[PDB]
Amino acid sequence: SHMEQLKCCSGILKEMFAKKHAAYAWPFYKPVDVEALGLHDYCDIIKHPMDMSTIKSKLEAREYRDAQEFGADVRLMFSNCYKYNPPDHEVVAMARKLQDVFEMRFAKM
Ligand SMILES: Cc1[nH]c(-c2ccccc2Oc2ccc(Cl)cc2)cc1C(N)=O
Repeated sequence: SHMEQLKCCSGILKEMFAKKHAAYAWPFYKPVDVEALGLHDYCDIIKHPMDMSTIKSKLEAREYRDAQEFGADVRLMFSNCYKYNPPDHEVVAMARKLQDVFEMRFAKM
């Protein structure tokens, strides 16, 4: 059931926002501030920005037809990070730790 699936997606996102993962999830909580120093080229490289607060808003406004569409936005958020940053960047390591949480929960739902 798509409705039951989306309740599980809300549960996965709630865990990603939890204190347990806060040490590595915090760069992903809100949209990237493209006006901050070092991010002048962010909009040139990243055509579709995505963050956990936008995904939470999209869940609340019923913008995902199913778990697949929610999953696509969570993976878009990680892919933006892997695309934009150097592979040795600390933020890329954080994205990987959060993606481990997401992929495990998303697979077992
Ligand atoms: C997804 C993302 N969030 C941020 C970000 C968000 C809020 C406050 C600061 C931020 O800057 C940081 C830079 C280096 C580290 Cl280690 C962590 C975060 C940057 C990026 C990215 N460069 O991709």
